[PDB]
Amino acid sequence: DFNDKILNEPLKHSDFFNVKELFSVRSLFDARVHLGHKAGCRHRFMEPYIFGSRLDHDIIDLEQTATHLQLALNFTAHMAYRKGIILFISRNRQFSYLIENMARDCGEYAHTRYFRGGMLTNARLLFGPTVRLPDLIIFLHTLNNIFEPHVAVRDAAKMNIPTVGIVDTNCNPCLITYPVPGNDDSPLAVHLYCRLFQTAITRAKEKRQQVEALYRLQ
Amino acid sequence: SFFTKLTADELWKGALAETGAGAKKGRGKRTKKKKRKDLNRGQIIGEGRYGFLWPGLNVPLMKNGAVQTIAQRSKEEQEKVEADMIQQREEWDRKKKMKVKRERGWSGNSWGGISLGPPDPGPCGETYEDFDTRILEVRNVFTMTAKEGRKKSIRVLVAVGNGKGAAGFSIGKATDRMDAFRKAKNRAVHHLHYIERYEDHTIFHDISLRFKRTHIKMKKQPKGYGLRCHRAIITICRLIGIKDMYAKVSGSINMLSLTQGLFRGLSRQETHQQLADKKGLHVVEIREECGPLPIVVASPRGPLRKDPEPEDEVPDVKLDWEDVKTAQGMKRSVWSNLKRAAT
Amino acid sequence: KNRAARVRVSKGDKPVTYEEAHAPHYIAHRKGWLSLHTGNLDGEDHAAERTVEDVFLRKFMWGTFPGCLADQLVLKRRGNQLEICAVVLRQLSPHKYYFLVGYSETLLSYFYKCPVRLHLQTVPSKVVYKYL
Amino acid sequence: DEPWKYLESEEYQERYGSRPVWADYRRNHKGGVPPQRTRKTCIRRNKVVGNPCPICRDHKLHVDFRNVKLLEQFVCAHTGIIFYAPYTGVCVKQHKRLTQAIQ
RNA sequence: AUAUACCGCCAUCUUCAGCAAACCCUGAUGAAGGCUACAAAGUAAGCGCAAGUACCCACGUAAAGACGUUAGGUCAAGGUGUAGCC
Ligand SMILES: [Mg+2]
Ligand SMILES: [Mg+2]
Ligand SMILES: [Mg+2]
Ligand SMILES: [Mg+2]
Ligand SMILES: [Mg+2]
Ligand SMILES: [Mg+2]
Ligand SMILES: [Zn+2]
Ligand SMILES: [Zn+2]
Repeated sequence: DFNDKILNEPLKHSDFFNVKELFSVRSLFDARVHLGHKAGCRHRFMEPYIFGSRLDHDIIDLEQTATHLQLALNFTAHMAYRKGIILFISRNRQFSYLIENMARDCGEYAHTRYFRGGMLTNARLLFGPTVRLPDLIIFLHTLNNIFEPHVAVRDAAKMNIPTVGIVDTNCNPCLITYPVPGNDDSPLAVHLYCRLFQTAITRAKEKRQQVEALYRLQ
Repeated sequence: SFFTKLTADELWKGALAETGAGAKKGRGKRTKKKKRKDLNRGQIIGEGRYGFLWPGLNVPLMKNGAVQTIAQRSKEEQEKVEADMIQQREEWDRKKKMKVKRERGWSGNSWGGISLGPPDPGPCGETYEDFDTRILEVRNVFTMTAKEGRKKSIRVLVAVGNGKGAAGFSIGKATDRMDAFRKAKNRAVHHLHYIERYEDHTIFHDISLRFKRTHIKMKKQPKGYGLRCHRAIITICRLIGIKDMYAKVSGSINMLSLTQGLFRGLSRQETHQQLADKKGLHVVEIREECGPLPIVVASPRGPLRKDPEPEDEVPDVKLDWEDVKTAQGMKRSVWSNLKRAAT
Repeated sequence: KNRAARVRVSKGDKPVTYEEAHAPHYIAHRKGWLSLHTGNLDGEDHAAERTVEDVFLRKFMWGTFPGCLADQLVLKRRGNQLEICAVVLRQLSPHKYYFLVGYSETLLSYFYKCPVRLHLQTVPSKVVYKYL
Repeated sequence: DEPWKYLESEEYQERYGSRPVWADYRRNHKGGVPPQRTRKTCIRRNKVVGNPCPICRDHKLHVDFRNVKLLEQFVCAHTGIIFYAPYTGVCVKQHKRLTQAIQ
């Protein structure tokens, strides 16, 4: 029962892994996360996340941005502390190298290449009878190159897999569980997201290890 | 001659003629079918017309610690053994050809009220004993091709349920009937809809909806009312776990659209606790068996609202002239209230 | 489309043996001859007798070890002495096997006025080459 | 046995279980809705007819006023109104006898 | 007598390259469909093609040439289902 005790202890505490210290609206505005596509590229479900429009362009609400980002980071860190498998997706070729490298650095895995049909739904037939499909998915780019929702959000919502995607003005945050409005296209924003996620998951991991070592001592 | 004779498998093939034009094209034949038989399994190799007693194969080699010797089976016991073998073959043929009794569902030669048993166990290990299956509809779909012409494909629709508020429908297509059944069964056990219910035997409130030109109006009813609905609806309700309600289908009739709309409605119905948390008032039920007594159903989990709902006078509400007629009593129809079977 | 000593393709639930899966144009290329004699070579004779007798022997052995064999026979005639090789299943008893072995051996010897011997290899279940 | 100990007996439990008796019976009839009037009786001149009702096929059962836990299963525990013969599947003669017994 | 019961044996498109058990997905869970590589749902057992083998080579020629169509031919190579002479 002590295992369940340890699993439940972080729950009652809010910001228990201290994720809020990482991000600040200063940093977001510096990295140009507040940007958005034109009104022609605007999306209905993204309306409420738009702070306003200026010069046929869109601007994101940074309070909501920071709220959703705090929630996403807390969720990712809780799942890493629970050893829940994580998987990154970014179909954008502009950052595949960086994403794969940071995935290696974290220990968590990624898939930026072409997504094959029924990779997760028929994963048992593809890989083997027993395979632990990932417990958490994240998206640095929700839409594909030709700009329609990647198959991963759909199949994840199907198989009850949680999703954390950064949504630009073109993206549809309906299926996403923890959508973070932001700038999918800017390299500063990409690097910021990668640094935040790697720091958070590494903190969760090391906290798990030190706590379990303390309990082994006790 | 002995050389002209030949073995059994090709002989049975040529005698039965499963191939050829008969089987191809789906023409078949007029209900004549020779059933395969195996003669080698029946009689043991030892016996023949002249019954030499064989210590090697027919009789045990040793008796009383003494080697045996070849002997003759006289004609009396020879005829005895022959009659025994005749009786044994007759019993085998009887046991082979008998009745087949699949429980009568909606009607004979119909795959409606039949259950296929629980779904198959999963690869990782998932016991689905709780689930019961039913076949709602099956049809012979035909699509044409250049060389073979018409290509038949069995299409089937199935439903599965616990009896505990969780159920799901599915569709399967295959050239083989059993294969389509299996595919749809697996698809259903994978695709599940959950729906809440008021007191384990009813929906929360009346649901009227349309779906692909198929209108459905399902009406809540109290205990001991029975299930007076479409037969598919009765099967689905039996799967789900609700024991009594009413329903009327209007417009088109197509069981798959009917089922999809039914599940949409039973999923979109609102619970009383959720409704209380939404509105901010206490629910109050009044019965006919119980006198003027307010039975609290559910209260808002959040803070109660200070003001009550204003009485809605002459409300703008759309309803059905059919229900108006049934309430006013001027309606006449022999087909409305019948003494039908149990549910 | 030719039909000759080849099995029709099914959905994939037909166990088939090596030779029964292979076609009759793989005889010398990816198979061996079940019988071995010299009547087929040039200059010799009695080949018709060899063929008729080996067919008779195959039928007789199939019917005197019925339900236990799971493959075709192998015939090996070295000069005078004749040798047979079979593959069988362990269904019946060794008593049965040895008794019918001696029986058929004596029958062949007295019929052909020739020294005859036979060997048989047991298998738990028929060896399958492929699922057709 | 004329008394009701056949019900307490275990053969009743295994032959039926906890469900009622009528739940097992089913009627063979014309298409769609069945007729509104059941058969007159299941036995005639000590001759049984095909597909008889359960109380008539189980000759050990006895329609009696005193077998309360027996005959309570037709009338609904939720509603005092008896089920009708087209509902419970039994023939009209035994249904009338059961009405007299329950009254 | 029945090739319009068949096996066995073959012509045919074939001087083709498709046929596909078993899964997933789209179409509101309809018959049906599943292609974009600087990639958008297809994955694939197996058969066949192909490859390899034969003749003088790695080319060429043979051989092979699946699923199906012509109720294609063949109860007269042989046997056999049904119906007949017995
Ligand atoms: Mg009938
Ligand atoms: Mg040819
Ligand atoms: Mg023909
Ligand atoms: Mg050729
Ligand atoms: Mg080739
Ligand atoms: Mg013809
Ligand atoms: Zn963008
Ligand atoms: Zn009766």
